[PDB]
Amino acid sequence: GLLAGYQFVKDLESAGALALFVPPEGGFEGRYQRRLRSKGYTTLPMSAPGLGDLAAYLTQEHGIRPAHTGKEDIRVYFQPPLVTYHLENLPPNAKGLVLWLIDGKRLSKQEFAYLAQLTQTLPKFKVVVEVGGDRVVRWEPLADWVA
Amino acid sequence: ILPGMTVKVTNPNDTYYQFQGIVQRITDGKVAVLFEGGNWDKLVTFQASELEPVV
Amino acid sequence: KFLNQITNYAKEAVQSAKYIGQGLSVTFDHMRRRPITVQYPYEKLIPSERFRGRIHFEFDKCIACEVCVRVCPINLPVVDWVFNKELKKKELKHYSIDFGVCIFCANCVEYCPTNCLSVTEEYELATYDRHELNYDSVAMGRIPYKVTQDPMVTPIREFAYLPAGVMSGHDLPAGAQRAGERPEAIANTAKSS
Amino acid sequence: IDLQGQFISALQSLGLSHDLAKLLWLPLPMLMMLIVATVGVLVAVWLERKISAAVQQRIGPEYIGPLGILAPLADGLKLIFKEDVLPANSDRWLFTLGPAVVVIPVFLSYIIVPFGQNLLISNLAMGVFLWIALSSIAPIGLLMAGYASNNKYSLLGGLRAAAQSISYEIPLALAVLAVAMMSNGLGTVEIVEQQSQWNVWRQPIGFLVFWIAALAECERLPFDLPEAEEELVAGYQTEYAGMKFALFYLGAYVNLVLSALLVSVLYFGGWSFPIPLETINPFLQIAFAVLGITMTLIKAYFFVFLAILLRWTVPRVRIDQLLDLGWKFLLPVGLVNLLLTAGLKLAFPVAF
Amino acid sequence: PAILNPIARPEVPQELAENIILTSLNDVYDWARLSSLWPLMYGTACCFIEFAAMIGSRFDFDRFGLVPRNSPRQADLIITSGTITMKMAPALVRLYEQMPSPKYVIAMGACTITGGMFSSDSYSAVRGVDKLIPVDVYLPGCPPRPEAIMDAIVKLRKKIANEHINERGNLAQTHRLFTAKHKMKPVPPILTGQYLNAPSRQAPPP
Amino acid sequence: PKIETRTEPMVINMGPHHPSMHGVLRLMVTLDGEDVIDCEPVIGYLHRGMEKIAENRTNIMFIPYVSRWDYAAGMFNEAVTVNAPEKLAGIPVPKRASYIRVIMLELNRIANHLLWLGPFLADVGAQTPFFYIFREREYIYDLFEAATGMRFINNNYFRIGGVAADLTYGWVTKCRDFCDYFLPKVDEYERLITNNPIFVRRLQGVGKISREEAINWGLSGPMLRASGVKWDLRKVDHYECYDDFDWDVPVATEGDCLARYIVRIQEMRESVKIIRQALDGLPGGPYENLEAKRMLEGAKSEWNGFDYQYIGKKLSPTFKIPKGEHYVRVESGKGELGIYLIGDDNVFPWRWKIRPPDFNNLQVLPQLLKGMKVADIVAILGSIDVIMGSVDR
Amino acid sequence: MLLKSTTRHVHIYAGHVVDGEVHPDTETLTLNVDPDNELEWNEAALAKVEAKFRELVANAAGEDLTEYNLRRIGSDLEHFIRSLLMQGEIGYNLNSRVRNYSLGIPRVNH
Ligand code: SF4
Ligand code: SF4
Ligand code: SF4
Repeated sequence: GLLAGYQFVKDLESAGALALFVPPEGGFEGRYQRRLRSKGYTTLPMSAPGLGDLAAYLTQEHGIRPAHTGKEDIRVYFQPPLVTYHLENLPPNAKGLVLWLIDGKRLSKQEFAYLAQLTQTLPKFKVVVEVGGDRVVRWEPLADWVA
Repeated sequence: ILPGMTVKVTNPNDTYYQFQGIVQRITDGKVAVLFEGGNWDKLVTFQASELEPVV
Repeated sequence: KFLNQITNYAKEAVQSAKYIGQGLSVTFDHMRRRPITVQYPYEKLIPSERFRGRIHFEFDKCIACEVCVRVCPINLPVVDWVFNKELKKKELKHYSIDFGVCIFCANCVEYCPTNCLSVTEEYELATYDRHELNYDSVAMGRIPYKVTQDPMVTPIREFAYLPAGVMSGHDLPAGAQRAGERPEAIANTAKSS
Repeated sequence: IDLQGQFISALQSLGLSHDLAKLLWLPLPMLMMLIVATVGVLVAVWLERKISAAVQQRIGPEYIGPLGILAPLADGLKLIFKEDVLPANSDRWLFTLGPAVVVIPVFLSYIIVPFGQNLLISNLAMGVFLWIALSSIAPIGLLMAGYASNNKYSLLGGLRAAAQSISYEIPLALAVLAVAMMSNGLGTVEIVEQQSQWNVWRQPIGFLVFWIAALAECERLPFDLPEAEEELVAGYQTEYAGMKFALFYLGAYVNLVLSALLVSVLYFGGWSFPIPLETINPFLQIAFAVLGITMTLIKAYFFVFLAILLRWTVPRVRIDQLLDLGWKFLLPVGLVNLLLTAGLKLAFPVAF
Repeated sequence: PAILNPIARPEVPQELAENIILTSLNDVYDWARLSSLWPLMYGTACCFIEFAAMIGSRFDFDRFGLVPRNSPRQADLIITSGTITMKMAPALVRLYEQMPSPKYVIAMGACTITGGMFSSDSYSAVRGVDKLIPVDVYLPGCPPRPEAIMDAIVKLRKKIANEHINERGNLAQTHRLFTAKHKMKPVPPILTGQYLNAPSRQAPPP
Repeated sequence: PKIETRTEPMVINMGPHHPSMHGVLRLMVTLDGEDVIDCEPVIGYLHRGMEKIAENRTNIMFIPYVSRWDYAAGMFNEAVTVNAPEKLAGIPVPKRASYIRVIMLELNRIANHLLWLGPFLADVGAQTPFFYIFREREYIYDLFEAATGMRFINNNYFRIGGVAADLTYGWVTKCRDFCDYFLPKVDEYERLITNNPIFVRRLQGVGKISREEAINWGLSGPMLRASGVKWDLRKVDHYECYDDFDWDVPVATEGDCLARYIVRIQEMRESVKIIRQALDGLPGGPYENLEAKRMLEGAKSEWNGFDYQYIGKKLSPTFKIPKGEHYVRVESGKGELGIYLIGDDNVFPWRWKIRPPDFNNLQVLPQLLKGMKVADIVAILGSIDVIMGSVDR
Repeated sequence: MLLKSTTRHVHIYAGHVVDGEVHPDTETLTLNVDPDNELEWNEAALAKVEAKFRELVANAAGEDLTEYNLRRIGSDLEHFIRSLLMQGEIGYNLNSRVRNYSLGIPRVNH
């Protein structure tokens, strides 16, 4: 390719959830993230190997229990949702809140379908998933690639 | 194959060849074999076709 | 007195040139030997049958023994239970391990009686933030990676899994096995003569 | 085909003041040599980077481009893009002028390397002697980089850069005097047109002299003390961060390329597939031009290869083991070679 | 007291650019600073020995353009390799800050992102390098497989590409600084040479 | 911008940020015209508090800490931390687990000498042997990763009553293949070095201690044995499975860097001579034949007895080490590791101590720099096999 | 020579910044709260930090000028900043830089 415009942004605004099959070098995908930030979208990657039910961390409010090491007996923190807090901490002229997941291979079909269905509800919110693979950066709707 | 059922491996192209192990979890066609042996219990995902449901 | 000095001078010179050309020929010989490099992202390396990567966890087999905390060097895993009153059972309400703190000594795995808590071959852990490494009960099972089942990898065995006499693991037949017979084969061999 | 002639005549056909026409052909080769110099730097960097991996059963860059072809591109573009920092008490004029002084004359000495007959810039009657002169300016830039820095760690290792560069210019001069005997002068075209069917066979000793004095121009791990990374971190370079460090880097590799091309023209020749060429006509001139260019680059490449291949074969030397080569092995032997060639040219003036 | 440790809700958002001729050049800019990260040889513990094995020939990291560099000024990356005690920490901030501005960090090991095993019952360990410098990528594990470091570098390389060229304002220091006169009686330095030339080493007392 | 020279000795800082591997270490050195009068070595940049962490941590809880003292070889110290409470309780150790202990621990000695050799040559010029050791030292990583889980360090393979885990199936003949592949290569190194003049002229006679001057300063390791002293705790202390093997303890007498190099490089061959002689003598041989011969008939036979098991009674995390103090020791690569253990009545010890060889060996850095040069320092500092991690106690 | 306490978002020295140098004077005690912009500062909370520093040097300091003491001061300031950042005066910057929560993640105060 060696040069690409903004058709990725149109594909994302159309489908809602894409799936990148970038190479295992991580050098030729952040530019599309830039093309998104060049429009008004704001990003937050949070590395799916570390996300749980994906209904408690995105929609609902969940309880994180930090590491006690013999000291400071068990305690909760109750961090707020990742998708109703950053979505409200946007700037004024914000088109939406895209969502990046670096390691998508470790997740399963069910939460792929959940993230896809979650694009329609909760409108100003989009999703991208870096399911590693192909030697040329191509993408596909995430409702597809499953069933 | 279903959970809780001991199995073994039938795949000469795999380092875990002819080990017996108990199935732990199954999601999306790939099953997590648990090799109770040695000292540390090891856990690995195999396809259903690499396995053989031994008695 | 003076001629001997010049001869020793020339002798030192010649011996130095020779001992330099020796290493010259050695290095010029190393540049035909195949690279033992492991072109990792496309030519990943297969971990052993005892490597200690990420910890696994089932929610149904735990019985809240607190051995995991009482045995970890730093009392890391966060067990949280409430003791429902049907008769005696400790009900396990939450379980996490901060893998930014965990040391991968796997004594947790060693003393869990239920075979709930195991080691996986995930060595590809990394984040842009350390509050994402705190893996929850539903994010610790999560069905590990299995390097071989990756469409863009050429796996390699390591020195303990290569045939006898073989040293590298790059250009290998597609039927290679470790070194020798398993004990089952030896037993069925001695039984059959 | 005398491209100068056609360029001037075709440009003199639409006028443009024939003197001005002869003036306007100047920058073309003057920048073409910059092109091949920069390309030689890129090639030298990539070559060292892959051959130092072949020596070690390693594989150099292959994810930059296909085969690391675009690695020094990335390096240079980065070092443009990096911040520059001028430390606290360092001088502002000398700091950003040291690397220019040590880099410039190595480029300026590309006005003598032939690549082919009448395919160079301005054959000087002085030639190699001007290179021996201009190469002695580098220690000034090195001492400038040393003084123009509050880093005693730097100046302590920038003085030893003006201790070897000021030590391997005398035998470097004597080994080329031994060639100036044979060749009726000092011009490169005259050093090499003396080969019509090579000086290495008649300078079996001065080869080692020139070639050890050229490797030891603060270049390679046999010595390269002023960049002794393990002894004292990067010597004089450790306060140079952005494009200035790139100037030093560029300067080292481009000087190495110059040394290779210059050994080629002195002792072997930038022509002469070793048969007595020209025994076998524009379409033939454009063929022998390419042949001479190609063979020049073959020999220059072989010397670049041997030079980088000593870097990974030959542990360094402190400073006393170094300076006991100069004045104790290279200078007496260069004098002996000079006297030998003189006596032989006096007795056997044929063949010289 | 409603959302502790909160987010700040910025305004005047970022005013990014959109023309193609600039964003392609931005891609080249990022690719160039990306594919030639030059680390700093910074070793303190066995994480450095795994980094040394990463240098080696079983699997190098010379490819995708990394040259282990010896000084900070030429460098672009501190792969923080080992435990940071309370006596070497300023010798790490003075290596990080004493470096050109477009610089990144990787925190390999668990003894340098939470203190690891020494996160408890230790009195001289820094329990996280993220309270000394802005860590950019975390990888866990006392000694991690040094090919996991290359996963971290993959993950760092897909973050250098996530940058923009008209956004270098988030790359300098504001220096919100003050002054204060005091009275704390300066003492002489007891840290000099004088290990054998001291009079007490050449002197059995009376 | 300039520095204002003067007729006084110059002070320079070889700070924590070495461009090398030899830990983090200061050497505030004062010189008289490219000489060395003395230097204050300000070590301390890696004290994280072992000896007070070892008082809220029982044995099995503390054993992964133990492999961070010698980052190069994390089994000369797991072994000692095992042997310390093991002697008080008087727990008998079998011959199988102790031969495994010998094999793995001596293989770690090989690794230790290789990691000494690499930066020793990098600081003394070329970097190629640094790449030739991680081409070779990387195979024992795979051996350990097969037997234990992790590689160099953090194995935590050893236990009080013996060894944690019996070996893998194809470990023994593969270790034989490595043993046979190694001897041709310690010779290829001696083709590339040991006569190259630019190398041997660099460290001819730098550094020297007399026999009795190397015994006041207590240079317990090869430095003490590279000055005319036949003394190794594998032989004089009758360490566990010894006097059963052949022995040739190397000794030099020059006291200089050659006297250390030759000793190390002969030791890394004598070690293989031990290993080849141990694999041919296990109680059970390879685990394949052992397990097969057990299951064939030996549900009661003598191939399931105590001396053929890899451990005695596996213990709890409440072992409760008894009362009484003692000092255990082990001859590692750097020299004598040692532990002064006391115990009161409980799982938590009382004054866990480490006596590392690197500490005492690195005492005499400046005497060796009693007027040598600025640029032959690293050649001396690279001679001890200094691991600053072993100076955290 | 200097005697400094360089934590994250607190750097304390013992000289007087003239234009970007420091020039150790033995009595000026500069400060450089949050250079890396981990936090977004107001005019009030920053003044509270300033006043804490002033009444923490002068009010309790009459002993030697070791780095131990400056490090203790930096620790007290880095805990005071936790207090300000929990109570909710100041907050994280949110910018497209690192965004590593060195102090803590966001809670809700139930
Ligand atoms: S050791 Fe096993 S059963 Fe006990 S708390 Fe941990 S996971 Fe649950
Ligand atoms: S691996 Fe070690 S530190 Fe981690 S949970 Fe298990 S016992 Fe605890
Ligand atoms: S994290 Fe592990 S490898 Fe790194 S310094 Fe700590 S103990 Fe050593």
